[PDB]
Amino acid sequence: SNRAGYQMRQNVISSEIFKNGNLNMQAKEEEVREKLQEERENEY
Amino acid sequence: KDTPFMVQVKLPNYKDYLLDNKQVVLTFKLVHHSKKITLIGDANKILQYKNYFQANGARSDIDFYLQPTLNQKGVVMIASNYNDNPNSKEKPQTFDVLQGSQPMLGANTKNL
Amino acid sequence: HGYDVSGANNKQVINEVAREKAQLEKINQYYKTLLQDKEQEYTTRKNNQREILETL
Repeated sequence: SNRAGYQMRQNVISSEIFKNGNLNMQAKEEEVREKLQEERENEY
Repeated sequence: KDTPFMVQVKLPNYKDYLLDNKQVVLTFKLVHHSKKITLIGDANKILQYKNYFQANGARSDIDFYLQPTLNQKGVVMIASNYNDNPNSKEKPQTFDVLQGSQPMLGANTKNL
Repeated sequence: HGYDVSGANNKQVINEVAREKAQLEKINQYYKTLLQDKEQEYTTRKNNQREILETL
């Protein structure tokens, strides 16, 4: 069972660095929040 | 007019008749004999119910307490009667009784 | 038995508009987008958008 878990746990699709993959999502989130406050306190 | 109660009567929302000949004497006895009634519901509905009760059968010292709401299909009234008579006029043991219902909010469970 | 009904309704309308004001404050408080104190990466970008935008 640990051998099958070892063959499954280290897939090429998993168990790696998604930190950049969600860091880019975080960056575009901050940028759309930036433009959101742009369009907000243009008139706030 | 001396026995205390805080009985709560619901009031549905018919077309233009605003009460029931099924239920008119029972809901006028309380407003005639009460001392402080309150009204919960829609704004103009509790206004016209205060107008209707004062113009039909109430008296000039009830001190209608109105607290309006928004999302309330219907309008609920609570009629209370403080004793305020100076002879003796004491409350019987705050009715810890399994036979009778306590005379603040009745919660009437009966068919037989 | 006597009509005698005026003047005791503006107080009630004031009560209705006060409950309306409370509902409006609850609706305004239901927000996820406006001011809520965040980390420095959010807040410096926020303050910069305010400043560059007042100049704009």
